[PDB]
Parts: sequence; structure tokens; C-alpha cells
Amino acid sequence: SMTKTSVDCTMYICGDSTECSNLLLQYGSFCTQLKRALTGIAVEQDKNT
Amino acid sequence: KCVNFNFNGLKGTGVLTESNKKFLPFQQFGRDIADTTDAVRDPQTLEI
Repeated sequence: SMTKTSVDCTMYICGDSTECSNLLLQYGSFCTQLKRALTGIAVEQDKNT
Repeated sequence: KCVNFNFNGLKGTGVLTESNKKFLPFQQFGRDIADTTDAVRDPQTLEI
């Protein structure tokens, strides 16, 4: 297996800004695809054990 | 206390803890591994 990780776009993309999260809705639904990819990595590494 | 900051235009969110490391007297602020601000001294006062 590998060490499981998860990246939140509220803190990684925006450095404590409210207006950065307001313009993050203009980019659509990019981060829920990366959240589902990091979840399915974490399920498969739990399935490897 | 989890508050907001305004230190000569520098803004952020965090709590206050005293720094055990030494600092330069002509220094305003320092940087972390990710090159954002980590230790700001009081202009009006001075505690790093």
C-alpha cells in the first residue's frame, strides 16, 4: 500500500481568502473529480490490505 | 485567539504564540518553507 492523502481546494488553492472561493465557483466542478479520485485511491489502498 | 490580521498591509488568520528563535532588529517579517509569512513583529510594539 501507500500513505493515503486528501487535498482540499479551500485551503490549497486559496490562502485564507473569501473572494478566492467566490471565483472558484466560476471554474465549475473540478475539485469534486479530484476528491473522488483521492477517495478511490484511498479505497483501493485499503483494499490492498 | 483565531483572529484576523492587518500588519502594514499584511493580512492573515491565526493565533499568537511567542517565538523562541532569535531575530534581526532591522527585520520586519520572516518566511516559512512555503514562502508565506509566519512571524510578524509589532511595528508599534515589538514582539516577535
